[PDB]
Amino acid sequence: LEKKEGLFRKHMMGKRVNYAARSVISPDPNIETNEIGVPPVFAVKLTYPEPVTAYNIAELRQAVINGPDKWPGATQIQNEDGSLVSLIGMSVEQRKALANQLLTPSSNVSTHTLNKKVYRHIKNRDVVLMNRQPTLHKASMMGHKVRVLPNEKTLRLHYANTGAYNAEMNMHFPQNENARAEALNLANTDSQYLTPTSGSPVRGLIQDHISAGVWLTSKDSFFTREQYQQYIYGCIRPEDGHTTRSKIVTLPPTIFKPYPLWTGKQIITTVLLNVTPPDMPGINLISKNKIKNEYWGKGSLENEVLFKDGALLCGILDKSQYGASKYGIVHSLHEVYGPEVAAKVLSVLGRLFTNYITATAFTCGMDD
Amino acid sequence: KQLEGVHVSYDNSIRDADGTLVQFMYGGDAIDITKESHMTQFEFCLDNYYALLKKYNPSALIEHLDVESALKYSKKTLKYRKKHSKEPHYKQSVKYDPVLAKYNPAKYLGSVSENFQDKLESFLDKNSKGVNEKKFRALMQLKYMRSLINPGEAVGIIASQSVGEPSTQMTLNTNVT
Amino acid sequence: EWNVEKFKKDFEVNISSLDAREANFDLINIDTSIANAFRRIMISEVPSVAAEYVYFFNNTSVIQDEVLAHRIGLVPLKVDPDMLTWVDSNLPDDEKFTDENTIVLSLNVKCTRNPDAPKGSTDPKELYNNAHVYARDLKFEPQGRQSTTFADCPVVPADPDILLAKLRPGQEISLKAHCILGIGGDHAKFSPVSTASYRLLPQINILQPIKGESARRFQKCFPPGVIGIDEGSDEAYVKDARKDTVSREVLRYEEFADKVKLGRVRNHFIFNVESAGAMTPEEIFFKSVRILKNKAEYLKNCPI
Amino acid sequence: QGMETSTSSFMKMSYETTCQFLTKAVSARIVVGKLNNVGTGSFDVLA
Amino acid sequence: NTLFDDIFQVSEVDPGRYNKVCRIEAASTTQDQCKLTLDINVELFPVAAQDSLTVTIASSLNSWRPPQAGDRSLADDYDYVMYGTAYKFEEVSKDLIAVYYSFGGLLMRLEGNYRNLNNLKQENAYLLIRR
Amino acid sequence: PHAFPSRMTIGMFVESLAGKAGALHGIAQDSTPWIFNEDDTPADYFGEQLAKAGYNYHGNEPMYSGATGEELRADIYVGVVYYQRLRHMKFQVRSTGPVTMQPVKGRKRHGGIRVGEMERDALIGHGTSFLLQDRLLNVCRECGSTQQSVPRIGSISTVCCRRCDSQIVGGNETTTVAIPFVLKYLDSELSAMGIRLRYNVEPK
Amino acid sequence: IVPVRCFSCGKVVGDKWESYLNLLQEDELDEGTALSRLGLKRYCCRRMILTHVDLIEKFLRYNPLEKR
Amino acid sequence: EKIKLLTQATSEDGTSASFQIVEEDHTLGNALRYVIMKNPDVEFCGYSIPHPSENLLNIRIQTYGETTAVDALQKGLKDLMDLCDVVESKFTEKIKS
Amino acid sequence: SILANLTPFSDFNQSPRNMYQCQMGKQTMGTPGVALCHRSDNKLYRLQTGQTPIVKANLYDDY
Amino acid sequence: RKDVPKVEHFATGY
Ligand SMILES: [Zn+2]
Ligand SMILES: [Zn+2]
Repeated sequence: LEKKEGLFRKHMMGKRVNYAARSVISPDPNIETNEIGVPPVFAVKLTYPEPVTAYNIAELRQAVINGPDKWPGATQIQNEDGSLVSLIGMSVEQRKALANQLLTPSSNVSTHTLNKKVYRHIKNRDVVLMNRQPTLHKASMMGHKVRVLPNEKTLRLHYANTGAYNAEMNMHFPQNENARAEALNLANTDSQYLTPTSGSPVRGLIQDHISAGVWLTSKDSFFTREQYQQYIYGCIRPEDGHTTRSKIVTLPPTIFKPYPLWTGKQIITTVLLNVTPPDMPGINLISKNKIKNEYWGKGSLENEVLFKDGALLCGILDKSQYGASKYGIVHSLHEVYGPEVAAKVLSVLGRLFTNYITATAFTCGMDD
Repeated sequence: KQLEGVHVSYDNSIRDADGTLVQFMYGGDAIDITKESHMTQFEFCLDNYYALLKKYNPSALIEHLDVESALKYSKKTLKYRKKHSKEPHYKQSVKYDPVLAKYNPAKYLGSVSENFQDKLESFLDKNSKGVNEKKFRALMQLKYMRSLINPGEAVGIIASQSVGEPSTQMTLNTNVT
Repeated sequence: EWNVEKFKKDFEVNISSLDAREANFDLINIDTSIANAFRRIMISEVPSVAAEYVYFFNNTSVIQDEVLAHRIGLVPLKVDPDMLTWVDSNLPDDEKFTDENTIVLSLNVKCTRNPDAPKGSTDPKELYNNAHVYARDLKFEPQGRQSTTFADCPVVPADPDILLAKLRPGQEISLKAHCILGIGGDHAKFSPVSTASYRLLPQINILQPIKGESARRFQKCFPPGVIGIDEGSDEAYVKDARKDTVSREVLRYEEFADKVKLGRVRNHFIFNVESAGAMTPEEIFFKSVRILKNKAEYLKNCPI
Repeated sequence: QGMETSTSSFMKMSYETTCQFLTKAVSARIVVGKLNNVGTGSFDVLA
Repeated sequence: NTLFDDIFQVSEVDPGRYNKVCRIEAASTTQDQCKLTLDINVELFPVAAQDSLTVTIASSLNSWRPPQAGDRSLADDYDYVMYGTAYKFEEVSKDLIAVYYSFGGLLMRLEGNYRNLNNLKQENAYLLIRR
Repeated sequence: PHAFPSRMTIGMFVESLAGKAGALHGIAQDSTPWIFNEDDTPADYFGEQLAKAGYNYHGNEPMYSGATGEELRADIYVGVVYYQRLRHMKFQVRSTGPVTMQPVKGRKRHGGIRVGEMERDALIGHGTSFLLQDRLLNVCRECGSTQQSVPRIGSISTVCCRRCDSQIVGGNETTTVAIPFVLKYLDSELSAMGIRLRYNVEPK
Repeated sequence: IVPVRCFSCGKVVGDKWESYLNLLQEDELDEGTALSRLGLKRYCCRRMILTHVDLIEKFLRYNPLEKR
Repeated sequence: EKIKLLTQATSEDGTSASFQIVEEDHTLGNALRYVIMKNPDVEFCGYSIPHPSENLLNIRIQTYGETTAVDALQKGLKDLMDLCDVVESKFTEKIKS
Repeated sequence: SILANLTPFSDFNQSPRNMYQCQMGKQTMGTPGVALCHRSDNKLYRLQTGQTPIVKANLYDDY
Repeated sequence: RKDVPKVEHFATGY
């Protein structure tokens, strides 16, 4: 009840919380933009109280067997009310023949509705909140899906979120399905592609991928059938649900004789063709990039990009086209197909430029 | 702390928990500041027309709304405005209110802001044409209806953040404060 | 229609500088995919032996126990990998080790000043006995069948002259190691190869006829054993491509910028394989290719 | 100077000068733990 | 089937900060108005200035597959074949219409007259070049 | 390489160049400010040494990728530089444990993390009401402002609120409600403060 | 504290510290020729012998088990 | 086991499928992709890695029909087996010289 | 300053970066000394190895 | 001013 350290601004307008964690951030392009890097130490630590139904009995009948030992597991059970039978001080044999019968027969009718509940380790499907102080704007806090990496202990986020978080940070893990739905549908990063300050986008690839795009989409790029197919598959990975076509589709080579060849712009075109949902026309777009034509010599019209029915035909990508800029190609793709498709496109571009830059690296030297 | 409670009502006005109104509209347009980047991007909207038509599924958006009344009111209002857009601010009367005040902008099609109508007409007055203007206007108005703030937003909180957070990097150094 | 027979007909090898320590063979008419696969298999997958699971009975030296253990682990041994067996790693420690799956080393050195020391001497050897600890101080006390098997194969460090630690009077070290088979990827200590890289054969495409003293200065830019001078017409020409490191020194000079394009052939890999004393480069290369074959066969045989 | 006329005094108390405003009384959903009235709380559900 | 054919006297070739592709200042010999601008990679098809080359635009060659045994096409009769679509039609002046083609970034600008360029239309159009 | 255009540290490049030259020739390279005039550019000075050593004049050493095994597009700028390790080596996590009944403060004390006022504002700004409730959480019926739960012999626990056998004299109107436990501390502090308000307890 | 194994490449150089010292001191040479005769070609190896502060001599004479 | 097929992205006829391999990396992936793409029957072939920390390799094969992608796999490995077998004999001979 | 002179080619960097280097050097995992056998203290942060700078500034040895 | 005084690599297998 004091000026600035009073009971209000210290225990009523803000509190310490349970089921939360804090660490430092290690960027990782190899994860989906709506996902986060959860070390296995957190996985055995953070648990979620989830009741046992008649459809997910086995999925938890083995999580109890795992226990705190191996992820995914079960820290403890919540038999009836309270009675938190712990599993840390339990043998594997003890957990066997005991946690097998989670759906016990009718014992008593005093509480005949709440069957049973089992705390379980955090799995990939879940969602957590991420906050980086100072939380200057609401965009500084979002939600992300779980990606349990059996690797070293630090948090991993995609490079796109750097523009939003302005990037160590904290993690919040709710236990109620209402909060789960709120995070996954209202607080999820994909739903927040734009900022209410001026309506401009804030999320996109930043520096390495920008340079990679500039080098790849230039007219001086050509790829054989092997390279083209490899880039497309590595960028897409349809088996992870990226595309619903259930079979990747390619494009005719831009050159047949003397031998087949493709082009980086054609790579972008087939990327869009794969990610764009079927039964839908392609994107038509006209805009300009940040590079003047004269930087490519006479007779070049590369300053202006010209999409047509979901196919790049002129110009090159840039920070303006993709990244964090208004009226860009990614911005228009958002406008047309919703935010989810734009987020998937950004993730696919991040994966592509990463794989491409490994094949031909980018470097600055004293000669420059 | 001052605006922790102000939120968008189910009605177009903005009311706190007590219900006191701050403003009947949201800036006079009721358009969500997020889903409004390409409201005036008429060329891009015209392109990918079929994609936009598929995303704003018009087959399902006819059994729960009507258009003709609001459209007629808007036509009369624009006609009168164009008739008397020359005389000064203090000599003008109010023969007809702007459409948003008259009708629920989110339930009656064609219920759009004044400047939106002016810019849409200015763009459509360019010839060069699927390309039917009678359906292009319908799609644009459907998008405008779909670009409205949901009841229950944290506007006010959003306004405070949009004023404060950008001010951190607003100015450092070099008469008026 | 590419085929195994076509590959066999086109493929050829050129061993250049085979040695008991280093190899410099060439690969011709093969794809960068297979070349890099061999490179990676040699560097990482090829099994080898190095010390780990070190047990300390006593140590008081300046060098810490962890540092000393790591230093000992980073030692090249001599026993061939194909004399030892892997460890299940999910066994009790007594059952974790047998005669044929590990070897044992002991150090147990003690240092004390020798009174007989020349006046005004700073050499640690003269000032104190056991002043320095070397690799050769490591013994290989065998167990069971190891005594019979290693009769002609005494387990000695591949480099007995390395300096494990320095001591002082009243300073003693006593430990006990346990070397096992390595897989390289687990830890660089299990690296049978110092480096197994390769370089593509440089290609020099001379366009203009380079003649006169201007040809001589062109000769100067490259390493001496690369460019040749045609005595018949005072013409510069390529004598040995392998002799050239990719220097691009000519590109600096404006006169020769248009006269030559510094290309590089794409099916001529100049392999260069150093090694530790465990195995010869030829043996490790054969191990690598057989490992790749075993990988392919296992992948084929395991059902889906 | 502006917080005075606000009806609910819990916000005034949470703001500066928690003392004077408490006397005149003789965010709130946060204080009592009541479900908020914005977003998913700006309405109710049943059935 | 073919839709356009002529021989162009390449006036000038310029790479322009490009390692592979180069601008082509093509110009038809028969017509006094047909002019062509194109960029192709000289690595797979070297081109010099003051040269005459065969240019033909085809609607097909008689889903894509690498070539097999017993395959025939206009590509076989030609030398260097590119595939792409047109994107822009312009009325330069009376009896002067320019057609813009793009081949995976490699843009082609073709200029002429209605009666000769009438066959051209916005669709996929193989471009075939022979020495 | 993208660090340099913003950072603008040409010293890193010059150190790499001179470090390669020194590591090759065996000599030690001196880096003293104001010894290289523009006519004595250190780039040229170390390039001469690298050329005489037989390496790339600009330090661009050709390299091959480690995954594909193919040559990279351009020669990589590689050299030797001096690198220092810092002591800033942090992670914290809790589920239950130490605890106004709020969790204790401190990484080393198994504490939690405070959800600040700006964090609460961000919770509101998204409109995620249940999320705010879970991040900030998870009574006398007649008086409406406690005292209960004193079973006597074998009866269940009842209420005997003095502010209010069966109801002795106290009252028998009190049922469980969900509230933060900072509220009881606030109530007691106000009771000592001598201030009470008509806390309108909602009905069943 | 001579690095036993080359950090970058992996060529063993621990044995070569004493030899380097002898070649530098007993016979009059320079560091480049000393490393050449010692048998180091790549600078990834040449580092750990050209620059290695022998902080065992200074660090060692503070023995606690011997009278000063 | 070490190799598995992804029924999520498989085709009904089996002409297109994707496989997941454990304990592999670019080393095996690039070589196997090369060998499989040597076969003219397959239409699409490529390898992918879920995440570098995980030692998992994902390979997808899309034939031109008439051949099960499973058969195209074992066809490639057998060719790979011979491909890494010809070098041994070729390398051994040069040792003799 | 002494530490400022220890920075190689300070005349080619940006002054904020020079200041960052000066502040960072005092945060290093340093070599506290050699008497660490008996220097009982709260924290030392001893780096096990270490090498002279191949590009060492002059006066690095003079100090 | 006097300039900084001057000072007065094989392929694999060579
Ligand atoms: Zn009461
Ligand atoms: Zn080395």
